[PDB]
Amino acid sequence: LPAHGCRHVAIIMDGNGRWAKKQGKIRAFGHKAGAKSVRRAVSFAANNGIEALTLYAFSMELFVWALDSEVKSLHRHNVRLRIIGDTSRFNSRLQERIRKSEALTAGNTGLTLNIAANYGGRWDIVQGVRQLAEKVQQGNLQPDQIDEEMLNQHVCMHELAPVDLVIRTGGEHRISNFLLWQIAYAELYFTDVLWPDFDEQDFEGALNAFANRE
Amino acid sequence: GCRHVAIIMDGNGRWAKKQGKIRAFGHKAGAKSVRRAVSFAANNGIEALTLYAFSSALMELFVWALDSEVKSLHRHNVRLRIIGDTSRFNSRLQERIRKSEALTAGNTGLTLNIAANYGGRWDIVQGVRQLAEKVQQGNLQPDQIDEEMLNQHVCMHELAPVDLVIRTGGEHRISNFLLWQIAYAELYFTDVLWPDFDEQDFEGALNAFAN
Repeated sequence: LPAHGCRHVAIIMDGNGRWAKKQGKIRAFGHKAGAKSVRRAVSFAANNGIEALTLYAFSMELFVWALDSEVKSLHRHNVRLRIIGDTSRFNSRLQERIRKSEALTAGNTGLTLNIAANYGGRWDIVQGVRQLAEKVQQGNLQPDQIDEEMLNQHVCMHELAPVDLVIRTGGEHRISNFLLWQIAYAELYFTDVLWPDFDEQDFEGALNAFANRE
Repeated sequence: GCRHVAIIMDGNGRWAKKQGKIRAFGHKAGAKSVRRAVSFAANNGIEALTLYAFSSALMELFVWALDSEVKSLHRHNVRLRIIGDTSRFNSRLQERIRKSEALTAGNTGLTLNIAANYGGRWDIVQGVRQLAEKVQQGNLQPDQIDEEMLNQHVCMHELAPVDLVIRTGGEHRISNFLLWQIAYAELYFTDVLWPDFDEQDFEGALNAFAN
């Protein structure tokens, strides 16, 4: 419905390290500047009527640390938080804290923010495939009954609007095993801007490219 | 060191319009461009070239094309493969494809993969069905299914991984061409219309990969 026409933007955040190196600073400084850039992106997306924003840090501690304080801020901004990726092996305490963060913001009506954690597009497809395999095994599913629509219902974020636009900052032109199944029809937008420097005008530029290309 | 290039060929219609000609003229020009790209890939050591024409007469034209060009590809040591769901094409066309693939299957020069009614999601689904058959047979447990295994059941698993995807025509989308296969490929988008895409354009894409 929004003027730019897209409902779900996914971003491959790259450039944090190079940004810090340009400044003569260690990588942790760029990762912090990157976290600030994430907050700015989240506010921009919400203020621009985007339904969902999915972020992939292209490459655990910061994640672990930032969880509590960051989640409280997202909650106060009416953002619904969801973690996508393979957390099945994360220790039980972390898995519980993640669940608590999702549970807390589950009823929020603002932006739905998906954060990739140990995520891979091929893994995503495989986990869905294993779910269908189980049905087949139980005798409840004929292999010929498996079609794209069914597999689609088992890949991450199938309940949200399809990803409309994928932005990759940092200058590389590859998906790097982020979303695969989900980006079959998405506009792909590449910018040389390093993630910490990616701001509202840069995001507006990607949305405008989408609008003019759609 | 780019071993497998995939191309979404788009721009034939727009090209013909700009030249003040009918769609057919653009397609004829587009076909010459295919000939040129195939030669460039073979001449520059590219191991595999996968072509997707972005969109009963068409089918018959495919039969005709196969009948007239396969022998030459065969003499050039090119292996021809059609990727996509050809299951519902007419029986005669399915047989012509099978015979052309069979004839050139052992060739070791360039492998040329031509998409025909292909979709990246369909490709993944067909591999999933194969694994499903094995599960319903008892020869495979759902939790034995991993990336490596699914990878062995999607199109072109026997070839070098796709290293570079080029899309001509100006659009910046994959449009359900390869998905599983391009997880790590360089994506190169050019506004150049397919009929105009030449060796300089192709080299430009290879340079993007090289960088």
